[PDB]
Parts: sequence; structure tokens; C-alpha cells
Amino acid sequence: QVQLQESGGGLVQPGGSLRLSCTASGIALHTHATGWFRQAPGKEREGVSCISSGDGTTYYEDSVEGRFTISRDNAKNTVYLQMNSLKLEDTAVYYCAADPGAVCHSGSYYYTDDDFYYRGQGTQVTVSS
Amino acid sequence: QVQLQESGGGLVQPGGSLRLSCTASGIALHTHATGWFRQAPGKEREGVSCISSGDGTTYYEDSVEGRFTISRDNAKNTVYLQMNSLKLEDTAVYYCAADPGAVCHSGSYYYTDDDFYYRGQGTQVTVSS
Amino acid sequence: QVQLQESGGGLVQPGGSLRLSCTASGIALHTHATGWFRQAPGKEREGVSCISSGDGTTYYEDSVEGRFTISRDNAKNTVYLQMNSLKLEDTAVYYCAADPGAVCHSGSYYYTDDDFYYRGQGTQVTVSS
Amino acid sequence: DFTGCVIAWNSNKLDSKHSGNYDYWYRSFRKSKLKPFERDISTEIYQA
Repeated sequence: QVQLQESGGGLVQPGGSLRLSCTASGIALHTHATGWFRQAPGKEREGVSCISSGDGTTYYEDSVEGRFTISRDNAKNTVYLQMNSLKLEDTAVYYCAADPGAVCHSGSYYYTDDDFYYRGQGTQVTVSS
Repeated sequence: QVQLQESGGGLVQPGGSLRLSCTASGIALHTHATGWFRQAPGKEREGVSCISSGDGTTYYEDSVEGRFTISRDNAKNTVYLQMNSLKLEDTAVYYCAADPGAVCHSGSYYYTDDDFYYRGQGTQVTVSS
Repeated sequence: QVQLQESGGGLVQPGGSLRLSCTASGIALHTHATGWFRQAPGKEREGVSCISSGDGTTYYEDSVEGRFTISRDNAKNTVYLQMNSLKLEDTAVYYCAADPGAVCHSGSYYYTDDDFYYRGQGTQVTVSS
Repeated sequence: DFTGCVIAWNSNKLDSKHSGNYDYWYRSFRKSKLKPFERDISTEIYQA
């Protein structure tokens, strides 16, 4: 019923910047909680960032600290992930997923792996020289 | 003779919830207008709410309006607070106090500074573990 | 017809004690509320105390509690302000003034600025000789 | 059947201070309603 579409990607070089956008058609943001998950080849999927339903409370992972900013715009109903200072090991495919309620960090529950309801197709971000 | 002990507090997380309870060891409720005060570290003590002696007349402050609520039960002889939507700078030592008669917003006299006659020991509340 | 005379003041050291009088020439006191005002050099005039028509009502300003005491007597037809524990910035020219009716904190209205109808001459008082 | 007069006047100036004048005690618990022109003084615990 509800689809999620991602945009961005391309051929970024180490030291460059890029911006992904995830647009929801049916469901409403700033009442839903969305997050970003990535998958490298030969590995298992791991989250990147999350923002809850209430206001713009951001959450982040250990290897994501200080380089990756998350922002939500309720005018175009599109969440933005801004990539700064990308390193060579950051080549993966990124998925945006939404889960109603303030799902990320609600007591004794982190946003570990994938149990989100709404999914997307994903966009490939590669980085190399 | 009349002591006002507090139960609750501890370690919580932003966006969470916690419960405060002040049971009067001495004089009962529904005859004294009770209130609640908090102390940020390095900062002065400022009240958060009252409930009147008669009925359930309820007051809050500007920065805490809507998020926090107060209720009381006379059979257990206590007053209850439900903390909702906890944020970063609420970390304070919460006190419960009382004064005989309706004193919070009584004519041209609000519950300004510290005018209650009874005092409590207090519990600590911290967030963002 | 109504004239208010002020008598007192002098050259004294800080921490001293004085006595200042307010004599009404025409209409009498204890049926009309009276108060005290001072004007520092280079500063707009502001009140000190205010006593009502009847009884023994007494108010002060926010920086002068516990240092001045105010009283009146109908036999000598004079209003007495007693000055205790003076300091440096108390040097001003003190005026006494009166109004019909209990204007001293009448309802939700204090004796703010100078709304008084009758006025007097006043007496310069100085400190730190 | 009261033959007499009631006289009342405001006293905010000898019976009230900033910390609160607590020399006037108003008892609110009693086993049964008083007889006319009668006082009880005794201080015993009232359990509800």
C-alpha cells in the first residue's frame, strides 16, 4: 500500500559529500519514526541513524559519530541524510524504513536490525578513486 | 512532626516516563494545598505545580505545560505526578511541600518562590544515561 | 488650600537614624491615604511607603523592607517616617503626598508611579559627610 | 433562639505576618456535633 522511494547516490570520491533523500507517499512524517539502514557486500545489515516521532530527536551508531547528520522536512514529507567526510569502507546500499510510534530507544529496546513495517528499494552509494 | 517523604526517581532516558509520589506522614491531604518544587544543580529552586485544598484545581508553569500532570488520592493520603515526554534539562532534585488552605493562585497571590510551611527530603531525577 | 510640609533631614554618617515629618495644613489624615516618595539626583521619582485611610495598613518597595517604619497620629496631625540603617544610595529629596480613599493596594492596583493628587515641597537628605 | 449581636472587623495587621501567624488553631475533626455554647479542648488522635 505505502511505498518509500530513495534518491541520490552516484560516484563520490574520498573527502566528498552527498545527500540522500527518502520520500514517503502515503504515510505522514513527524508522526512516524524513520531510520536509515545500510548493507555492505559480504556482510550483514546494520543501522545508520534514526529519528523519533516526537520532534527531531536524533540517534546514531558508533561508527557514524560526527560525520552523518539527519534532518526531516515536513513540507515535502522527505527525510534527508547528509553524508560528510566519506571514507573508502562506506561503500554500501542504503535503505530507509519507517515504523510508527517513537520506536527508536523506547526503554530497553534499541533499533537493532530490521523489524520496521515500511520498506524501500534502496540506492547504491559507491566510493573509490 | 509532619514529614513529607518522596518516592521515585532514578535513571531514565529521553522520551521516557517516571512516577513521583509524596505521602504525608503527618497532616492529611484534601485539607492542605500541596505543591512540588525542583532544583537544577547550580540553580535556584522553582516550583512546577500545585493542587488546591478543595476539589481538583490544577496549575502548571509555562515551560512544563501539557507534558506533566498532577493527581492525588485521599485514601492512600498521597499526591501523584506522571512525568511524560522527558527531555534533557529537567535533571533536578524534586521536593514536595504543603501549606494550609488554598494558597496557590489565591486572589492576587500566586505560588511565587518558597512560601510553604512544610518541607520534604527530596529525591533525585536524572535523564540521558 | 491643602499644603503638605516636610521637616527633617541633615548631614549624617551611613548607618545612622533619622526622623522625618509630614504635616497637612488643610484636610486631615486618617480619612485620606498618604505615602512617601523620593527623587534621587538624575533619577525619576519613585515611592517608598504607602499607608491607607483607615486602620494600620503598611506597604514598602522591594529594596526597602526592614529598614523604614511608618506610622501616623491624629492628635499631632503629622505623619512620621522613621529611617533606620541607611546607606550610600539613599540620598534623595523626599516628598510626602496624600490621596482620598484607600489607594494603597486597592484591588489589583498598587500605588504605582506618581498618581497622587496633593503634593508637597520636600526636603533634601544626604549621607556620607 | 439567639438574642444578641454579632460584631466583626478585618484584622490583617496584628494577626498576620509574612511567614504566617500560626497561633490560631481551627479544629476540623470531632466525634459528634457540639451542644449549643460548648467547647472541647482535649487533644486526642482522630482516626478516619
